[PDB]
Amino acid sequence: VLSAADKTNTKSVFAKIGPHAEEYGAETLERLFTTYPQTKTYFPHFDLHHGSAQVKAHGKKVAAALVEAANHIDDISTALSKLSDLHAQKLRVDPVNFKLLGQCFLVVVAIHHPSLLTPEVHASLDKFLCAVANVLTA
Amino acid sequence: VLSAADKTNTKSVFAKIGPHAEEYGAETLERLFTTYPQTKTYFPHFDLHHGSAQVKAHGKKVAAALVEAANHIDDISTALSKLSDLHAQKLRVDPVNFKLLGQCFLVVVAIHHPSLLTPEVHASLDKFLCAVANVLTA
Amino acid sequence: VQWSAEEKQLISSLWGKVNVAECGAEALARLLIVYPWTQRFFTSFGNLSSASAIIGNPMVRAHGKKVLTSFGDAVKNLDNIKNTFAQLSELHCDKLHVDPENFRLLGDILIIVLAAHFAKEFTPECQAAWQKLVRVVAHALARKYH
Amino acid sequence: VQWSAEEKQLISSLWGKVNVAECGAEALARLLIVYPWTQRFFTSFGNLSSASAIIGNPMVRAHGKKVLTSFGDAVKNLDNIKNTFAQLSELHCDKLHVDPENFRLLGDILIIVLAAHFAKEFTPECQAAWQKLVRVVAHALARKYH
Ligand code: HEM
Ligand code: HEM
Ligand code: HEM
Ligand code: HEM
Repeated sequence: VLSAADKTNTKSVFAKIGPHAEEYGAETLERLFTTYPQTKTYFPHFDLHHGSAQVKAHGKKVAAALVEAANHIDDISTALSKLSDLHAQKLRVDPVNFKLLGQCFLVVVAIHHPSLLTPEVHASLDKFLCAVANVLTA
Repeated sequence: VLSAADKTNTKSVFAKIGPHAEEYGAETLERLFTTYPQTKTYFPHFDLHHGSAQVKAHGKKVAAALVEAANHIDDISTALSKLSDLHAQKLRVDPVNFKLLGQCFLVVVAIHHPSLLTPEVHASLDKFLCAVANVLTA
Repeated sequence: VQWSAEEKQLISSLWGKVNVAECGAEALARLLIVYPWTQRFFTSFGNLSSASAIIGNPMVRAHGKKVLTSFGDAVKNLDNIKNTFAQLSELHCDKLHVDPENFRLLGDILIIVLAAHFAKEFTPECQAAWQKLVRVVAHALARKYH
Repeated sequence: VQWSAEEKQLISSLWGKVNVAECGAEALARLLIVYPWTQRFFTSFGNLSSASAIIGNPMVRAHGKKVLTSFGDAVKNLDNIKNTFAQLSELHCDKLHVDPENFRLLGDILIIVLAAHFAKEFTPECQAAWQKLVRVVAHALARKYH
């Protein structure tokens, strides 16, 4: 589980990135699709070119889901209720891609916020991304 | 989380294999050490030969802990308390190895009770094994 | 990869007792049921709506048989595994984009199915040889990712 | 693996700008702290008893530098990675019994260290190229496991 220190660390990164969530959501997907191109096949109904309105529109929603998980971090299963049917049962997203997206998210934060992801805070945010993955794949 | 179906399924296999849990724990560990010899490094001071008394004694306890977790399927976390510090803090067991041990337990159930381990029951038991694992690596 | 004579014998001996159609069907049915995100690669197979649907789906059964037959080709030339699967590696990696983790999950399931079918003859040492084999087939199949 | 001209340019260019000692120490400190089971392999290094201790441990720092020097030796000779890492594969696998999944974990950590180090210069294309590199080095290192 996420320890008290983990929840504080993750809330503290989200406080700092929150005003840019929307732009980091976008960049995270851009990096996902570029670094791990095989993930595109889930979004075949998107135009997936740099600066697409669908990618930017979707990034905003993904970052918002993360903000909500961070805001209700005591109970992430309940807060992310309706995304679990969708990813697990409908989209049939291979569980390995959740780490990829999470990995791309941490690269975005690192780029923009040097010295925010200390080793400890990195560790906490890793456990948070994992617990979120676990909710979406259940 | 484990579904109510999952819990009834895992309870049914434990109900069926309980009289043989001891021998099946010994067999599990022997499969683990033979099939995945790198696991032997965690037991530098055991007799690890086929048949060894000591692999048997340890097997009995591993199976006993699986049997407790099945009994208390709704609170496996408290069931398996101070197995977790043992495995995560003192022994530092790599998470990938729990999967190897689970796979060796599944072979063992398949061997002795192949009609019990339907694909749906195998799915339930797989999820149960992951939850025991998640407790012991926390 | 290196095979001892012990392993070579445990593999060719067990293989010549495997009912391919039945074991193949059952392995692939298990994969779709235990790891259901695998179902997304098989939408052209029709009805995968349930565990029952999956098991009696005849595309699953016919394709299972073909998957396990493929393993048979690995047994019949253990030193030529890389080359034997080259074409199937391209299919899985370049066209289909199956994550290689799925190759090892199907390997694990085939072992559980071999275990069910052979009972006490699937000895720990027999399990070890087949583990080694399913591992090398997964690696041969992943060769186009690397 | 096949390296494009673009990829080689992104990799060598950034390598040339890496502070090895800094990014090496970061990378190894993070391995041990984000994935604490890996400490089992490094008990000989001394005080690993808290994050501050891991981060200030002179052996972690030295060892980190040598790991990332090792990656530079991939960067210097991108078409012969398999051989550059052959003794390292034997060490990690045949002797240490480090599971390969940890090599992936170290590489992912190195991507994040570089991200912090380079900011916007660490473009998406650059991340793509560097992830392919750490994945190819991870594969070379698992070679003698197989
Ligand atoms: C790990 C963090 C993730 C979060 C927080 C997340 C969250 C979301 C959210 C909020 C939506 C919008 C739901 C809707 O309005 O229909 C969504 C949809 C979607 N997700 Fe994710 N997701 C994650 C991972 C992934 C991964 C790894 C993939 C595939 C590689 C994926 C593929 C999709 C697709 C295809 C949709 C539907 C897009 C559309 O057609 O509108 N998601 N997700
Ligand atoms: C289902 C998963 C597992 C269960 C239920 C389990 C259960 C147990 C139990 C009951 C003990 C004995 C504790 C005592 O006697 O006080 C134990 C100890 C131990 N476990 Fe596990 N274990 C599991 C997985 C693993 C794995 C995957 C490994 C290593 C790869 C491992 C390595 C060890 C070691 C080295 C000991 C101590 C042996 C000794 O020195 O006496 N365990 N475990
Ligand atoms: C590692 C063990 C595997 C082996 C030895 C294997 C072998 C084969 C073989 C022989 C075919 C037949 C080609 C054809 O005639 O269409 C095939 C096709 C295919 N395989 Fe696999 N495969 C393996 C694993 C997987 C996994 C894990 C997946 C996905 C979860 C997968 C997905 C597919 C798909 C989608 C096709 C195309 C079916 C079609 O539409 O014709 N395979 N593979
Ligand atoms: C994936 C890329 C990796 C690379 C390129 C790498 C590189 C190296 C190198 C160059 C050495 C020898 C350094 C020297 O001679 O002083 C070494 C040793 C070692 N490595 Fe790695 N390594 C990797 C992954 C890992 C991982 C994931 C672990 C464990 C989690 C690990 C554990 C060790 C250990 C215990 C030693 C011996 C250290 C000692 O006691 O002196 N390596 N590695």
